[PDB]
Amino acid sequence: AAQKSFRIKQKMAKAKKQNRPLPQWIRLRTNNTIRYNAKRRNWRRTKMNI
Amino acid sequence: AHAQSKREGRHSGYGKRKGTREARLPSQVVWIRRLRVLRRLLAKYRDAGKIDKHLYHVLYKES
Amino acid sequence: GRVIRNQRKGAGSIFTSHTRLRQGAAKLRTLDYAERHGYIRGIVKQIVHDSGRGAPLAKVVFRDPYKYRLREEIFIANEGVHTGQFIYAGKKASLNVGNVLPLGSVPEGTIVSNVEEKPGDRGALARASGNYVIIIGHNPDENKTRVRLPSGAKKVISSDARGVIGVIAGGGRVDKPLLKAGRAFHKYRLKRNSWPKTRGVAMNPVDHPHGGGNHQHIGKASTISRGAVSGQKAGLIAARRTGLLRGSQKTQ
Amino acid sequence: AREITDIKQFLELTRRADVKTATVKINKKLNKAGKPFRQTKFKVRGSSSLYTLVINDAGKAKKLIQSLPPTLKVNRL
Amino acid sequence: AKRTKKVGITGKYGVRYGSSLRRQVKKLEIQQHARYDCSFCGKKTVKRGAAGIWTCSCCKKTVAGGAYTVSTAAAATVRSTIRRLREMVEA
Amino acid sequence: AQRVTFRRRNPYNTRSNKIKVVKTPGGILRAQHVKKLATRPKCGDCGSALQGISTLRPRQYATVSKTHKTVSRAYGGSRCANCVKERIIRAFLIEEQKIVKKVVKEQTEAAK
RNA sequence: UUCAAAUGAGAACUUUGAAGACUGAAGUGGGGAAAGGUUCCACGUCAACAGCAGUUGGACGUGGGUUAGUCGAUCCUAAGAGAUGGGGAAGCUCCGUUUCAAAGGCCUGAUUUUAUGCAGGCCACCAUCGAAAGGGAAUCCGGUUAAGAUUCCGGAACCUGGAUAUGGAUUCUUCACGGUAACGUAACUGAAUGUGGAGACGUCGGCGCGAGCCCUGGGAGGAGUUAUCUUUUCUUCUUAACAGCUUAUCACCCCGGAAUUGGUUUAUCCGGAGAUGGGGUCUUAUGGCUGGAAGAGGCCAGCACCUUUGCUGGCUCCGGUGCGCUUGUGACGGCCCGUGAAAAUCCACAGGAAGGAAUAGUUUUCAUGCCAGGUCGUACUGAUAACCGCAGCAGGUCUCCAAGGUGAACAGCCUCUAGUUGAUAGAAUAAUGUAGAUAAGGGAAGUCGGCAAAAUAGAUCCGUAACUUCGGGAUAAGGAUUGGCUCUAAGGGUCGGGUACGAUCAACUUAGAACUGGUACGGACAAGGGGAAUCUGACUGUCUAAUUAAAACAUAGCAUUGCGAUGGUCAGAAAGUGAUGUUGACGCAAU
RNA sequence: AUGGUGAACUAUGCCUGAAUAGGGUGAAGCCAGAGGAAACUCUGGUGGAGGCUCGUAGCGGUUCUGACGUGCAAAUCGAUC
Ligand SMILES: [Zn+2]
Ligand SMILES: [Zn+2]
Repeated sequence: AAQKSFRIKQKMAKAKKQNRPLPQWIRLRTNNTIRYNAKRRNWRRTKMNI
Repeated sequence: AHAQSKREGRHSGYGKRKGTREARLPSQVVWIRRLRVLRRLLAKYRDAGKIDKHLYHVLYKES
Repeated sequence: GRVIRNQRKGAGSIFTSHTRLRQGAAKLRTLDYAERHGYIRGIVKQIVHDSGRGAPLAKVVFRDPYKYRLREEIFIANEGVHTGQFIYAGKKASLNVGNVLPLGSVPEGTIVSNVEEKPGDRGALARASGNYVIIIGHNPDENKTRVRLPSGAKKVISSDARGVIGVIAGGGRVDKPLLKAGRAFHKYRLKRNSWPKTRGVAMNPVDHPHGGGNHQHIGKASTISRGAVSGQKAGLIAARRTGLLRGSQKTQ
Repeated sequence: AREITDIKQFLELTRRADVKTATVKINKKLNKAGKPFRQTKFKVRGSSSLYTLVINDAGKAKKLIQSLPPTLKVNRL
Repeated sequence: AKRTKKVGITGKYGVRYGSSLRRQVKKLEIQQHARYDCSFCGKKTVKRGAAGIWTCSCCKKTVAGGAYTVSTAAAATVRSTIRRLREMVEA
Repeated sequence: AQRVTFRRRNPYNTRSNKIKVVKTPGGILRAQHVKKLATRPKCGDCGSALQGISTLRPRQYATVSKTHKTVSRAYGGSRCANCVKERIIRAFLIEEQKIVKKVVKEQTEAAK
């Protein structure tokens, strides 16, 4: 790596944008059950297999 | 200081010798020096006229 | 049981020939008008090594009769040919070493090599180091020619079948002890994966018919029929005799 | 990048219609053992190459500087 | 001085492989590594590469030959035989 | 003793990743990548390195002018002068012996 | 590991400073390939995680950050994969990749109806994929960021593609001159077709040259030590790509003619096929000078600056040395039943199509000048915490650079640069342990068995048996010597001969003698126990990855067997299918 | 049994690349000298061969039947090889 395809990099960018916790205001909504973001993907714990 | 002493001739005995004679100075190196020397002396003499080409040839092959 | 070595050679994945450094196929010139009505002259430019082949090759250059260009051909070098030598090929070419003549045009006792089984195949017989066929008679009726091959077999070929005069170079090769496994290794890593060879007796029964036992033995006659089938043919196949060869063979 | 030895050629180079800028560098060197002289380098920047003329004599230098064109933008060091 | 009594060139194999094998190899390897006389230039500059190929250092001519000597007895017989046959036809 | 890196992204000591250690005006050692050395052009006949011609990689012969790539004989940057001499001699002499073969054949055949 | 301070609610662990230590240039250094994917950098921050702690963090949260005509992909082809045409197969699909195919384009004219047809001539091959290590157009320096840089800034260059004009060269001997020649010149027409070369290639050995490093002298500066000694110890004194001029072995030319045979390499090859020699031509790896370029960078001094952050002056010089180290390169030598890729791409030559002279036409391979150079990648780690191993696991995982001393040495031991100082700590010193050691006298009595450990150990000199395939055995066995100091001897280079030797310069190696020491000296480190014999396998080699490294396997050698292509052995569901076979009895196959 | 997925470990072949201190022995070839009636032999040097050897990096994995054996590790650690 570091000499990548654009396809690999494109997916890495979506994973950078997915790796954030909840917006706070979503907990405040009516009929809300989402307490936390389950699909977190730290680089130690779990590899995304590209 | 140790270099100056080794230059004078110190620390060069049998006890300060852990490699072989050939390892320290190869006999092929010694040969090459010797023969280059004799070879260029003969050449300079032949050029200067202190020796003719026939004696040059004899001495070249003897060397 | 399991499929054996000789069986899966035919699938031939890792048993293909190793052909990178081979200069090409050794082929005679295509039999055409000149070579069957007169002669064509060519020049030996290079005498070159061919990997996986003890015999050297000759890069011969001829002219195309029909287009202005030089067509190059790869002959197997007869012993004695040399760079800058003219090579004459055809019906009316002189009897000299390196020349390509028809075996009808040559006389009896003539020694040739790279000789066509039938006209046009561009060389089949007497192609390896030191080998030659002898011509031992003509039948000018029905344009045939009887010849001795290096195996001892007599054969009858068309008189129009071409053959290059002389013996193929590289002779004496198998006199020298190869003398070490590494040299056999380097021999065969330019030919094919036929080396090293393990013995059936040394392996297990799944792996070979000779395999098994509390001693290393075969147990059955190693002479095995021509009508045996694949997997059962792993000894001396269709052996009409066996043992040390004594006395005159080639009985006739 | 290219050294020039002839002042005629250098003057044409100045009057070459694509040379806009130039620079004059004064240096301090010595004449083979003894005394420090004063070296001058006239550098004109064409499109592809920088042409430089080395003049060891301040007299020729002074005449040449006045002999430059007027429209050329000269940077004295 | 003479350094080996009988092994010669095959002392590079030392103690290995057996005396008969080393002897056969000796006999052939001498011829192999020898210098031969050019039929063309008359000089003694013919050395082999690549068994069956004998090049002259001067003169740059390359001859097809034997594997460990330039000419085999068979090819000698062949050139003489072919000469006799050619002369039988035209002489 | 300053130590040095590959200035490119290939880390292997290949034939095309050759490295000269070179001092710079900043006083440091730096790797300088070396292009592959050029082979001399050769004669088609003799194989020798023929003289007068420049030693360049192939696509540089396009950059360079023609006096660098040819000498002023027939077969200039293609064949050696002695090779050219041989083939001139050969041409002339064989073309004379051709005439001689013609007249010999005529004087022989017209005997009867 | 320790001390102090700061920070903080709180400090064995954070930060800074001061010490003490390590890794010790086959590194705990600096870079990268795969892989990972933001772990990079900053700010904030400690609930969880970091098997103690935690104010710290590869954690948590919020953001920033990867800039290319020249680096690479891209393109080539390798082994090989894989369409088409055709053929098989109930079919999913298989074969096969140049084939039982009517498998297309390069130019020209025609010209101002011709759009691109038509009068012609040219060619034969016939997909595509396949290598961030193979091939390959072209870039360097200095500076710059919290984090990017051969990518940005500044400066200085080059390649390709395309437009183009001026100068120059050239012509009425219309497509140049000179040279005996090798060849040279800033240019100096040239299609189809053909030929050739470059691309483009093993490995080892030594010799030679170069670069960088190492070592070193003088001098200009700075720092350190200075009870005493030390013209002293450390440190800076640099110079890119590119361009021009010049420079080399090998090779070649001319003259000339060789035996009294000469020249000549460390290595013995060469010469009447034309030596030695005298004079020249060439390649331009490489080196030198100049430009680039000293205005840069580096080291200093002085002046200042509640700040921005500077200003002003100087120096940046001249050498040497070598079986040195690393690396490149050249010419050679040795080895092979092994003779050590292709293609894209570029050039040259042959040829003589066509066109062309002065009242201006040709040259866009000479010089200068004009425009443009896309897409994707680019941060970071690269490993005992950024990869894989369930993990921040003593495991595994491709490569580059590479200092001083000792010493044969990239060994071990110590050190400079650089980087770490991390691995839960404190207090005590019971048994039993793990790891390391020492032991009187004996000495293998121990044990199945000398298992384990000890002993030997480098180098110089001496001396060396049986047996033997004459090559070995063999470091056989077995003995002596080795420090420091002061001396001695020997071993060389370049210049000089008014047609026997002097002046000057610099290395290490070897041998010996005195003297000296509580007889110590390969003083640490490093570093073979040996001998007589049997069984067995010839040897080197290979295997049961995780209980068996062997006497097993393999091997060279020996022998047998089949096969002359309508073929032998083998494959495939079939096939206009296939491996052996780019083969042919000195071969292939099977034992 | 039907149908499918795997050569990232490992086995083997191919293609393309890379890596591999310092020492010992001292083979062919060559030089000189000595001897011989000749055939040819001896001595000293040079040279630097080898699926040679001591021994690093490395590649393996002998023995301690050592450590560990609810491990650092589902095969490692150390010394000896
Ligand atoms: Zn010859
Ligand atoms: Zn030639």
